[PDB]
Amino acid sequence: SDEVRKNLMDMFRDRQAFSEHTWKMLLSVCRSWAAWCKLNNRKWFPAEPEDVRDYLLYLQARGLAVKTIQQHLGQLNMLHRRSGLPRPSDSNAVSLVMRRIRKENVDAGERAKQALAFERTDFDQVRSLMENSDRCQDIRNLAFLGIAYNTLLRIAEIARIRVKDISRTDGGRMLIHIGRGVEKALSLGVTKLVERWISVSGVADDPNNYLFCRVRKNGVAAPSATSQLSTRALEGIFEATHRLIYGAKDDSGQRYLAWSGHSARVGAARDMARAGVSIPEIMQAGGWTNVNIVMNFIRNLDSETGAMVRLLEDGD
Amino acid sequence: SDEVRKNLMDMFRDRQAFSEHTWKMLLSVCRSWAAWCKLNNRKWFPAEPEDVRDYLLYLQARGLAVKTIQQHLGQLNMLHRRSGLPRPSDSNAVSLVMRRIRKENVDAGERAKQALAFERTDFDQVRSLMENSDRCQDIRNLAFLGIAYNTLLRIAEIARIRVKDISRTDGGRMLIHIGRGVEKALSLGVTKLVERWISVSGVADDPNNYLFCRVRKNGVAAPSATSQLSTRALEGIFEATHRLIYGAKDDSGQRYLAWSGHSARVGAARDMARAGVSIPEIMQAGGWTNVNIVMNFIRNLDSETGAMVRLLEDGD
Amino acid sequence: SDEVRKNLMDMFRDRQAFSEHTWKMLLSVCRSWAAWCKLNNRKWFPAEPEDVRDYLLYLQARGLAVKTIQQHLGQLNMLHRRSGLPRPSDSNAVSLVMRRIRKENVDAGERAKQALAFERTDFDQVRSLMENSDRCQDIRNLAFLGIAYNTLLRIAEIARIRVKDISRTDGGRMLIHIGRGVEKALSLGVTKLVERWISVSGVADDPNNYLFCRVRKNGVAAPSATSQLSTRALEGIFEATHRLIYGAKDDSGQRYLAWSGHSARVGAARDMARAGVSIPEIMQAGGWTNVNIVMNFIRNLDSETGAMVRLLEDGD
DNA sequence: TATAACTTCGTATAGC
DNA sequence: ATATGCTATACGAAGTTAT
DNA sequence: TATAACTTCGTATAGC
DNA sequence: ATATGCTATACGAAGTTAT
DNA sequence: TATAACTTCGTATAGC
DNA sequence: ATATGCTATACGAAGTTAT
Repeated sequence: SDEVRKNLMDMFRDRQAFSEHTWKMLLSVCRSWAAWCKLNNRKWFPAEPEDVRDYLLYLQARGLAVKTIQQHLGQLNMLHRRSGLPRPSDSNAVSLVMRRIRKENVDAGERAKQALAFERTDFDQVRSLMENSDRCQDIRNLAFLGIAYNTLLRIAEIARIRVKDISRTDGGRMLIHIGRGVEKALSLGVTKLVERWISVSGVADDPNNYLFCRVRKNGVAAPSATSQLSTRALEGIFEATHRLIYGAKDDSGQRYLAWSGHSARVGAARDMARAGVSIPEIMQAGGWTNVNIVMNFIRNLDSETGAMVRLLEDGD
Repeated sequence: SDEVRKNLMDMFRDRQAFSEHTWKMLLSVCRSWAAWCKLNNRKWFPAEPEDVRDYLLYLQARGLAVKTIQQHLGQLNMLHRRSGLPRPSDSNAVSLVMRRIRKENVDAGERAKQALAFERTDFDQVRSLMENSDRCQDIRNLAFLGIAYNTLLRIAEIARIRVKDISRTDGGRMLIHIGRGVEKALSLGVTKLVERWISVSGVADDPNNYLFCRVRKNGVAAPSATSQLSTRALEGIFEATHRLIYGAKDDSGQRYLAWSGHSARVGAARDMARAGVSIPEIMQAGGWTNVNIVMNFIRNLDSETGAMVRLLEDGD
Repeated sequence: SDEVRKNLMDMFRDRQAFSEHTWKMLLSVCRSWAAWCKLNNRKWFPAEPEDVRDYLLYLQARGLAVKTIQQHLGQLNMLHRRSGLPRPSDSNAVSLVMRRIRKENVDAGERAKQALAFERTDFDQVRSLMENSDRCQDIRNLAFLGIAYNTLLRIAEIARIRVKDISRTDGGRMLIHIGRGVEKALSLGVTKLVERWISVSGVADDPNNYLFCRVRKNGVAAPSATSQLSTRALEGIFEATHRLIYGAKDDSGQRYLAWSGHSARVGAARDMARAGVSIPEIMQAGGWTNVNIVMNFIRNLDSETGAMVRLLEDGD
């Protein structure tokens, strides 16, 4: 909606105050809230608590996730916080509602989902199928999956690696520099996969080139120092790779039926936990600084570690 | 008190809103609060802050633990929260009090107790005395202690295991399914102890039978699919076993003089921590999802792990 | 300022209510706040929110750290909390300010500093230079550094160890008792360094003597059971030792250019994390009970542990 | 051209 | 067991190019 | 019957 | 270092059965 | 005496 | 990702002793 858009074209005096992704959500939420206000004849701004309360129930009644509802409330609070007005959340009507909503949804067995894990068994299998391939796409995709699994980097970080970010370390292994500002080390095998992609694509012809680039139907790579592969394409590589082994996905429309952008990070974190790796080393592997946050991420450890069986059988 | 009882027979429109144990405490607290109100001539409901404040001080002045006092305040807040009335806790008189109370009690050196640990040395010792026994009670009790230590399950969970929950895994070891929904793996030795109990008691004659059942003075087991051993009896097994090795307990009336229902969970958690097991694997062993919660549980690690001595002596 | 001093000579009915260090800070803050109030003509007590707000901005505008600003606000809240007056912090003007202040400072890239690490490589190097020394000062200093690194004890705890606190454990290693109430174990090598210091200084002539004592320019030790080395002298040993290997420090006036009192605790914690030691064992090594607190301490792990490279190369 | 292989986009929701 | 704030990924679909 | 071996119960308090 | 909400275990004692 | 080697002190800031 | 409360260390400098 322009009234919201045309206007949201206008305001918030200092752009760099919020992330672009953040601005996008504020706008989507504002469109939603505005449309609901229009249909139900309520005042859009400043919002009235009883109205916000009813709007949140409306989201819940349409099947939205608690995190989604928290998001809409979040933006509303923002919009408002910026023009110095009591945030909808500080109205006790909105507070009781978010509480009720959380409780029901939970008692409804609802819980935050998580990407389908791409683990070491998955990596070895894909490597089995793909390693001998002479297809440019396969060479690129396999290097991408190796990095994703080895480094646990998010797709947006991987899309932004430039050739100059790569250096060598112990044994010839590659080291990838990630700016705000760490260095990610690759194994000999993954370094080898990346070296192949680099050699075939010619990305190293200009050190400012992004490590990964498009590969057209012709099989011709298009190195570039100004254009990154979208995070959407990187998610597509995970999806394609899944299709390759398992065929097309069930038409349920449910999320996570195939690997996605977060799959290798989810998978590698579970593998480290399953292997008895300590928390600090797991934290370093994925760049976490909060233990609570890392443990929530690995809440779906998916194999039995049998620490008590091992102790009782004394190792064995 | 019936006024509280006879009435607490009446209300709270949807039972399944609170756990039965929860209802029990609400009632005990209500009886306490009502009696105090009666003796001191105060209004029981709705409660007045200054009165709640004085009632909490009364609990403290009678030697109750902070967790106990928090409990009584907790129920009072509830009773009240349900009929939409400011919770006693939101009165600043009650807030300052709980704060003062916590500080003094603490400065008084008071700290949350913990069950006497039943550890691997304890398990091996009991196994030494009991393993050759031909007494039905000993066969049952030793299997119970093996499961408790190996699985870290709470007594209420152990009381509810049915024979059909048991399956086999790698090596013939048993796997015990625990519904809301995990699988607990037993060592070869504990599986063997459980197999013996199963074989002698005949519980496996009906898969719906609870794994553990009563054993009368005659030595005749009474398998059942409708009646569980009480958690009280399971605590009694820990107590009896302690008496067996250490004689009767000192008459101080202090808690935790003998092993209790939580002993093997406390003990096994300390053993895993002492053996250098990682946190995620310790969490999986006992079913924890919050790191803070697992670490508070293992706050009494009771042997020196000497990580710095090992590093300095380089392992050794 | 006496008005603040001469008066802060007077009040707070029960000294042992706050730590002496705490009283010192309250006084320094009160002097600061009073001087600012004087210069700017504002009322010192009870403080007005708008005034506190401006005073905090004044601290920020003079380049102070967020933790420093929180400190001044902290004492102000105290002074006030004690005479039952709304704490400056409960004024929304002070709340918004602390929030704004935290955000800017952060966005300014400001982050809590940490002592320069004294790690195992540092300990081995210093031991290389110093171990053959016949200088009383070197013998004492090397034992001090060994204890600091091995035990992770704070300088105030080390200053207070008395000879009677020392006992022997497995292998002749020393055990040091630390009262509120743990036992710190020393390696064979560090025990040996401590034994030498003990033998040369004669501190063991009276078991009540503090383990570490002054060593005058003459090289004559002064054992004592009533006087401890100051924590300032212990920090000086770290500084001197750093100078010994690296020369004098850059005149930038920046903190942490040389080792300080917390260096060996920072260093040993990083070494344990880097060696794959589990969190509970790291917690026991340094006396931590909160996982969050231990992880924040080790937020600067300074070598690559390569958990994913190891897994991929399968250990190797 | 058809099309592979992307890119952009908006709502939904996980993770730091 | 836990609440809120900001920024990321998820993914169907519609738009874009160089075949 | 006496009694072992439970079960139920209420207040107290640990743990998720 | 930390507060509150809900549900568990702790345990003496009194009630129950099948000896 | 000069001085090493401390101690005390006040403001600044990390860590429990 | 996070706020507040209390107690520690950081360190330049000025004061103290026994050389």
